[PDB]
Amino acid sequence: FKVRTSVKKFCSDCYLVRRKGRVYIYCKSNKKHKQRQG
Amino acid sequence: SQKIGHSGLAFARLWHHVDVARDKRTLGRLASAIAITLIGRHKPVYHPSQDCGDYVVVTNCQKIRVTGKKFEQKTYWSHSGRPGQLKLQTMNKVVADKGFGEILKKAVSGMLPKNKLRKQRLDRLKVFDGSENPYKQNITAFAHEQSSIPEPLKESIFNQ
Amino acid sequence: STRPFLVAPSIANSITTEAPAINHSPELANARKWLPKRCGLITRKKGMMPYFDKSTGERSAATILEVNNVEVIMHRTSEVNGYFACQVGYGSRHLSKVSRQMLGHFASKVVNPKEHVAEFRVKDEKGLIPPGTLLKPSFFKEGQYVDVRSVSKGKGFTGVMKRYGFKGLRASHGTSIMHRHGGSYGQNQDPGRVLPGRKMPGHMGNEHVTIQNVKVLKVDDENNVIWVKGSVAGPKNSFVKIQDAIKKT
Amino acid sequence: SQVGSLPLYISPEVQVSINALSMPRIIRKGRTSMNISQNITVKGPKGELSVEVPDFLHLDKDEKHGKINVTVQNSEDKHQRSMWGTVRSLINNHIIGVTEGHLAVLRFVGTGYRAQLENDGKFVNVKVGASIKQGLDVPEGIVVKTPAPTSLIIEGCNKQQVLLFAAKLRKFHPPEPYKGKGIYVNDETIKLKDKK
Amino acid sequence: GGLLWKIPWRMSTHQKTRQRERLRNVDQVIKQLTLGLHVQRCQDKGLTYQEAMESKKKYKPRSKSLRLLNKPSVFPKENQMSSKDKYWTFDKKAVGYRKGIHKVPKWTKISIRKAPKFF
RNA sequence: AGGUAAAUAAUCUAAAGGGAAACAGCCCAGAUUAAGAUAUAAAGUUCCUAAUAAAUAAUAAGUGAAAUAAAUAUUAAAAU
RNA sequence: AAAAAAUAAAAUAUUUAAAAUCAAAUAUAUAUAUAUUUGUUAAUAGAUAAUAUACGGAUCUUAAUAAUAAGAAUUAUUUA
RNA sequence: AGAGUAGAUAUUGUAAGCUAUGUUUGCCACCUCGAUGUCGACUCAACAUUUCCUCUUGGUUGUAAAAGCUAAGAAGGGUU
RNA sequence: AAGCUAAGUUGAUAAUAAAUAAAUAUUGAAUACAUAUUAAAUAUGAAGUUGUUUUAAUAAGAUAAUUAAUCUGAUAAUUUU
Repeated sequence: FKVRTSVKKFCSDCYLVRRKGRVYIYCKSNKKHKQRQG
Repeated sequence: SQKIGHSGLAFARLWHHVDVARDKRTLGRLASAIAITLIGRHKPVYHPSQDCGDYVVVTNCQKIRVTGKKFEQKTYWSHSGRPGQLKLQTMNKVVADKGFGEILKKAVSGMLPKNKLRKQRLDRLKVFDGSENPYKQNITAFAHEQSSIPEPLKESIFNQ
Repeated sequence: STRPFLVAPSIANSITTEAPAINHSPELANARKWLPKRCGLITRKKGMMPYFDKSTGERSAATILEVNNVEVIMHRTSEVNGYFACQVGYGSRHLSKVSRQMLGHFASKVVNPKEHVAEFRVKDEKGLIPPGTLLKPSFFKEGQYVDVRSVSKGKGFTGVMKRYGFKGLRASHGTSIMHRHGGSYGQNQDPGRVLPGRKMPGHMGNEHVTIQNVKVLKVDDENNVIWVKGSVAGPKNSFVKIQDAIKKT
Repeated sequence: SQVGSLPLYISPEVQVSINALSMPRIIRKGRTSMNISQNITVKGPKGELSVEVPDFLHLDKDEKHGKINVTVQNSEDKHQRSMWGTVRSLINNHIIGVTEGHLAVLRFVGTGYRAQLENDGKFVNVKVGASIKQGLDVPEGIVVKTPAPTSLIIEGCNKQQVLLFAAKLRKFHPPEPYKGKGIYVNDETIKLKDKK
Repeated sequence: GGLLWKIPWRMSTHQKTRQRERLRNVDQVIKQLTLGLHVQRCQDKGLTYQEAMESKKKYKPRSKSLRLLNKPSVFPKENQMSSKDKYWTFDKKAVGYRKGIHKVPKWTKISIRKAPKFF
């Protein structure tokens, strides 16, 4: 997980999710693309 | 001239029931309503120098309304004086410890005026999570109201 | 025939609902508690002496706890008292010493005027012993573990070196008039006062002390004593509770 | 909306009923609310199971062609519309389970990686590289069976419950990337890394 | 900024209502001034007070300041004014180039209706 | 920068009162002595704490509710 | 694939505006001529120190069934 | 941007940009300038968390394993 | 010798369990898909939390006696745990 203020989806296989009052970006292909909005 | 007469009934401490299951007010609004009663602002004989407020029995306090996510967010604080002893409890935790009646009492305490009579006023509030309570028998009642209530229920209440 | 009474509609017509159970209730607390499944017995710490294990040869210091007239006076129950416990009484006392009220209590419970009374809290109603019975050292098994409560030796008004193991100031190198007066209390300015629980000189000892997981080395009903491995809090002739260890089985 | 509008086909053996609850409960959001009143049931050959559902939703049972429909009192209400697609899908899943039955194959991959039924079906013992023994009890409704040691099958009427159980089982050792090695639920895949 | 001038960045509802009332009062004052002048001019020409009040053709004020006040482009009425210009002054050094009117000193007396065209 | 250098206005200085939780300078307003009925100002009117009820939006975050923290990201919303 | 059709629920953006245009209104001649005025985004994240939580405090977002009875006490624009 | 075999975002991150902080070097003179606690040691610690270790966990062609690297939660305990 | 001591002796790090942070999930629409929920259901998961444990403080409650040829204390004497 890259915890950061900015949370953009990198590849096409990335998908944005809204859980626990935080924007997560998970990804099905590349595991490096996992991000979390703060 | 207006003041002269028998004042004993005016200064009589009545007992006011509030079935929280029936009442549609939220917690804080209910607490505010109670506070006035406890002070004795409702009655025209009131004076700031004299404590002349009524008893308030709250019942079925488990069914109290709380808006938003305050039940799992709202934190009640406490502190002895020794640093590193700030005790912060969420509303649900406080309820689990004591009850919804404790929560109501805290609200009512905060509503009340900060002086030597405050504690007395707080004491007059009698809160109960469920229905059954000892003060059942002493809530203000009238003979004209008796027809509304069924026959055996009254007897059962009296027995209780 | 019937008495006059009026009843409010609001209290009569109120739909019946049971209150939810609260954590700060007795019954919840009882449920939470970590308790032994069996009663205990009061003893006196008579002294201390060596215990030689005859197989291995190992020597162990053992305290001799004497068991005299130890008797279940009465017991407490959840429905009446909020918890399950056995009121045990130790020893024998004169009439002269005991209060009239206490004598009457003992007569009611049908025991002799007692030297020391104490409760022994238990988990269930099964743990309660029938009242009036005599508890002997054979209660405990040899090799079993027990918790041990008693009031420690009084040490009097002690300093911070003895109380709290404070290092104190130096012996030489200029040190003036404060070699043992542990210094620096309530920080400075930031608190503006001595913060509560600041370790200071004061009275020490003569407080209760539980000692957990002590091994019952030896039990004998002949001499009326329980041998117990190691130390026990308090002076000689001090009363000592003994119950099964909650931690060790 | 697009999901909830799709009509559900029923075979004569299965019956989709609906009726009010004994004690309806109300879900209270910040602004909106949602009162769970009705209780749909899907009785069939393999078993029977139920869905507690809001008041605004209601079925529309047709005798002809074995179809039933589901509709809400206000489709323009967002929460209701969201519920509608869920409930229909849930009752479809139930129908599938009662008529056919839901299935979850777990294939174990690794040297000495395998499952075993320890308590006559009631406890799936799983051995997946651990000194301590691992496993968990099968829930009610779930039936487990092991054609091979390294290939377990979970079976049940509730699609939710079976697949949750499978996921739990997997969680002891999910597939590693370096060697395709662990517990694979159904058609699960993993991109294997280069060894180097 | 150790001294605490605890002034809120925006106004309350009651404050806004009072401001509106004040704005309305100044417009009323202006109207009265114009009306009285008109009446006086009618009297000079030779009508009674009532007749002057009735008159269809109302006389516009000849003095400059009054005439400017009458114009809504220069001095707008409260009903004419924008929501923003009732409750927000132009302040070039503020972010947004805007500042609450309540932050202006003596805002209860001092009038300020017109802000710049795009600020 | 509660800075510093003047300019201008006001208050303070030398001004009691109401408001701004508390408050030299801000918002009102100027005590001759009362009194307390009538207008009010500034500010407020669930409670503490004098005193209210409405419309219409929008918010769900306790954002917020008298001391507005940013570039940027996200999710929405209109419009073209 | 999939359209009672657009009138409205597609994508790709730009946009976040009453300048312009449009609507509403004032003002002049007035059977509607000009000029002036008014009308265009929301929430979350970002968020961050040291005696103790601190909107001044309580506390405030409402729910048919069901009380004489609640339903902001927040924000935006207004009424009495 | 540029490293990072091959790839800006495994790890790396210039110049500029936006904040925070209120520890330091300043800056201001607003405190008393009858505040040594005179700057270091000792005694004693309290508190923060912006986590060093310890517990949980994401990523880590730069996780085979083990070491690690990096990030999240986390201040209970401990940190010569 | 005692006493007290620590160089010595003994004990203990207080379970279980409850909900959880981060994090990992199931079914699943809104939004054909997809999505662990900032929908409804459904799961895990921390030396943290709540408890527990221990110490002290209090005194709900309990059993017992009730004007005393021996009531409960206190002063006094002899001492010490």
